[PDB]
Amino acid sequence: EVQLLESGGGLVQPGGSLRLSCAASGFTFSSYAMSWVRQAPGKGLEWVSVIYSGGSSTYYADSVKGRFTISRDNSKNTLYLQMNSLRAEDTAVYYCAKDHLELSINYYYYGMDVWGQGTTVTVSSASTKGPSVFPLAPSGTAALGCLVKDYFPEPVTVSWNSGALTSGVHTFPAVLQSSGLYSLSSVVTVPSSSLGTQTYICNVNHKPSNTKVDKRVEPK
Amino acid sequence: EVQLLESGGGLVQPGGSLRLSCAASGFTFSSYAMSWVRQAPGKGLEWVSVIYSGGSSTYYADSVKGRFTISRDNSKNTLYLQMNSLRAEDTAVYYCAKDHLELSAQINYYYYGMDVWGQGTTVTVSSASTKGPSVFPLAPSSGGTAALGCLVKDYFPEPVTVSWNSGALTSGVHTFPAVLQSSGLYSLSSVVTVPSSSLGTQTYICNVNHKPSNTKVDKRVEP
Amino acid sequence: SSAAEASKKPRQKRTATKAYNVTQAFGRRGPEQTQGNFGDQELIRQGTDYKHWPQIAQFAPSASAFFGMSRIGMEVTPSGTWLTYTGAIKLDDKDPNFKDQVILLNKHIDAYKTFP
Amino acid sequence: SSAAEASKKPRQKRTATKAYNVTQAFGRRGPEQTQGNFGDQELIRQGTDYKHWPQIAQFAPSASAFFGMSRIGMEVTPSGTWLTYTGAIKLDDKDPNFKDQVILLNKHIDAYKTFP
Amino acid sequence: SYELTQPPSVSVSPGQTARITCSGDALPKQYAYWYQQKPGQAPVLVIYKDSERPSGIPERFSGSSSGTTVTLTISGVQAEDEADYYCQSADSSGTSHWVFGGGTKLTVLGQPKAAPSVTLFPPSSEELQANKATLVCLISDFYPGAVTVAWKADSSPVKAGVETTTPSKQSNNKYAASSYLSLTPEQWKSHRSYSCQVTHEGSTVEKTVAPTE
Amino acid sequence: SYELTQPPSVSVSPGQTARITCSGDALPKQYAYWYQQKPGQAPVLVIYKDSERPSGIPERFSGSSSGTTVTLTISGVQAEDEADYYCQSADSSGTSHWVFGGGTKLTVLGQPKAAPSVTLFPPSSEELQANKATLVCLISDFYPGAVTVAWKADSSPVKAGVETTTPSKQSNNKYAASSYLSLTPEQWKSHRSYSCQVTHEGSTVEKTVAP
Repeated sequence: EVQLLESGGGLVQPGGSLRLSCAASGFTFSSYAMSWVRQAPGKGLEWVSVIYSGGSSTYYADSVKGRFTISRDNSKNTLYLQMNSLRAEDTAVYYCAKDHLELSINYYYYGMDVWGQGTTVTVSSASTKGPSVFPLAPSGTAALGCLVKDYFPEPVTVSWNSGALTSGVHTFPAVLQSSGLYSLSSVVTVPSSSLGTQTYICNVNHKPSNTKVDKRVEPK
Repeated sequence: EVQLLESGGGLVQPGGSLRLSCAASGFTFSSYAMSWVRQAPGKGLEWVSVIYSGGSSTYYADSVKGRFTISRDNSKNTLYLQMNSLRAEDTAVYYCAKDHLELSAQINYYYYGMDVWGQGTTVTVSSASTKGPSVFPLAPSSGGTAALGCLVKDYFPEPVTVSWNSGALTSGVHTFPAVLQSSGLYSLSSVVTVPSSSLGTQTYICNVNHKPSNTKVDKRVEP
Repeated sequence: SSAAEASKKPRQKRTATKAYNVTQAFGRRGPEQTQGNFGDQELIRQGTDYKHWPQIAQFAPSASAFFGMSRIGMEVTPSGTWLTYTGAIKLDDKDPNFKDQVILLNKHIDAYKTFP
Repeated sequence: SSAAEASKKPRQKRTATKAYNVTQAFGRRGPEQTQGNFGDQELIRQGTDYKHWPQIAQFAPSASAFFGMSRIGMEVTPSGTWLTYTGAIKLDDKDPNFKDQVILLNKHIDAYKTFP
Repeated sequence: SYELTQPPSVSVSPGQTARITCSGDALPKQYAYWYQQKPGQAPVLVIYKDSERPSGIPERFSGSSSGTTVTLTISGVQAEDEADYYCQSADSSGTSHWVFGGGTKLTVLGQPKAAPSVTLFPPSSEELQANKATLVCLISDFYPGAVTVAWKADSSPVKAGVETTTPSKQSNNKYAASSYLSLTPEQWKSHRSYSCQVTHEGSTVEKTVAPTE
Repeated sequence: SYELTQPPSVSVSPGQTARITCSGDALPKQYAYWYQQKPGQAPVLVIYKDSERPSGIPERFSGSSSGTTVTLTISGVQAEDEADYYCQSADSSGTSHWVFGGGTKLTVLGQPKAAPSVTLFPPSSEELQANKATLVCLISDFYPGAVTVAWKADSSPVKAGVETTTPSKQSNNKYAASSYLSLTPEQWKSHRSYSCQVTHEGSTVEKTVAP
């Protein structure tokens, strides 16, 4: 059971600091270099930093050099990444990965065959904020909905008629605005003949801010 | 120089027949297999037939087997393709190509790609009848430029040429390639862009000539 | 067909698979100088589909290395003209895979000698 | 760097170009059994960028043909363990290009002996 | 710095052979390594040293090297093979560590093409009474999962105030997205209409709203 | 029938490496041959026997083999390398002759992206006196040479009677195409407007006419 477990990710403001850790087991940890690899949301893999087996030598990508410090505790079989002066573009999932073996010095490498499952680092100035909900009124099939604007952080749940309406309901994944806040919409397709006779209420819950808002969506 | 010169292409009706010929020079034609390769308009290359160096053995693609006959006259350095039972889908440019060399040891075949091609001859198989075109004026619709044109519609076959003012007017002239409609007839448009202030004073006449129907027509294009 | 004969790849450019095994592509294994001697029954039947083919192919030279490392000569006999090649590839005995590499290679060198 | 050393290709997997010639990739040409002997100064200098390289590479065996045609051996010595290979690639003396092939191969075989 | 170049996207049908290339000046001297990553998962090594498979990887994965280009090949590609693929290598200069290529999204087309359905909502009267205006373009039921969205003021393009999501796989395995156009209520009322134009597979489907009634 | 499979099209930028693949079951045993064809010209052999260049072909053309796939590679691709490329080989069964792949259109993108100029002409008066009506959408000066035409009848798409040409190269090295919409003289005089929408590299261009 070769395994790497990361922790320490979280939400921090720009200029803040985080300490990531990666606990290894199932292999002779002290014989291998170890690397950190990160992946910004929707971007590619970027190697970040490496420390050699004995912890004597370290190297860093230019994007993090002078701000991140990698270290290891071979007695604990744990790898660390001390992240200082965080920037918004440091937002990523940070992966722990076994690097090349070194024997005595020769270096042997057969790919990064062991990865951790990653820990998420979010660098943002956003504060917890409950959403503002606006009805998306409809005009025999019609689409009405609810706009859920400017909330932080994820997630927001949307039901319709307190869950009694489930067919035709489409809740879309949120967009992350340049403001750092999220917005999503939930649209439900219903028969036209019901628009004047059936009430349609979207129920919006945002647990982090303790907000629940019900919005009646009436036709114009 | 090595050279293949095709001839015999033309316009034929479905079920008709046509004979292509390819004259070779610059190499020992009699030592080489020869192939016909065709290309329908806008489609890919399709090998259709080969005849071996002695003219005794022939092979055909399934699409032309039983309808095309390939032959050669080594005393004339000439390759032939007799095309019978022609169909619309036989419309293509037909290429003459040098195939593998045959050496008599067991006969051995040596091939380094088709490095020698003719420039091709065009074959059109269409049931449509020859017809002169109908010309219509595309009146200029009201920063200082106006576009006026002529619609040359429902003619067969190609080509038709369009000039403006007996050819004196060339700048701003854009004659578009013809469309080939489901009816089997062509339609094209020729547009000229002129100063807007010239509209009330200068005369613009498009000259349409469809030689296959002896149709010559001048249409004034007035606002 | 003439086109199949004219475009048929020579022995050095062929690739053995399950559908075209080592015997079909390169002849039976044997002791003669122009016979191959490499491969057990499994590799012979499977070619590049063999489970451990990547670990064998790591020792095969590229076209540039083949002419770069080897001693190249030309023999002319009544049977024809031949481009001869000899060479040696050093294994890394410090590589953690070295022991497995030697076992795998010895499993196929002259494996036909023990064929039923 | 360790990453460059850890991923450095072995001798047999290298490819010689103008940016990395035959001498740098496969050592100097010479008569010793361990040395390559193939190539004139142009091929030495240009590698696979050589104008007639495709005419030479047509004789290089694929990975499957290398282990299919060649006589493979293992030499376990105090100075290391080697994969040894010997073989012959038959030319077609009836091919129209045969005479030019012999000339091209002869021009590069042991060409280092002329080098001033 | 040293860079590896791979195509951003490759599309294949099931059973066909998928090919993903990666190029870099040091690849004639340095081995390459290939990684497969599915959404929400860590990368998985599929090929090391140009052409070797880790033990758990299916035999349909293979790799080859031709000078400055390496190619990851997946024969008889399956729907399970749809993922992002990254090549990895190192400069030969010996002054840096591992570098990743930009990544290749391999799409395995397991469904016929489907144009997106577009639903465009005008700003709510409640939102306008809050001195704000948001246009909501909801895009659904398209395949493959890639669209581009353009907004128009009347017939003129607008670039400011547009926020669009990445495509997301719906329950029915078709894809969905959504775009938002932020305007001032004065802008929304000053134009005759606003339009959301969704281009999918080179063809565009549009919807238009107007400050009417 | 023995088939060779190529992708319909490959798009590159100058200096990049173009790669055109050809797949066939008999390629492990049979050589492949590559041909380059520019519009209105006969094909030209660029690679034979998988990897060899004929005399006169620039060195940036190369070829390689990997089992059932052969690849034609153009390093540092240039604008003059834009053409249709065909692979050719033969079945190993020995019952057939040469077969060509379907062909790959290689676009090189040697010019700046140019959006099309569009001019939509309504039916002429003389044509209406002849019980006919044709809308004429003239599309010019776009690059690269690929567009899609959407015909609308008051924000409603009419998909009948549309004749659209293939894009054609102009003398200024941009592209042109034309689309025709044949209607009855009553279809045209009843609708409130009529549009020609042209989509080119995402961005769109539209003109409108009305009686």
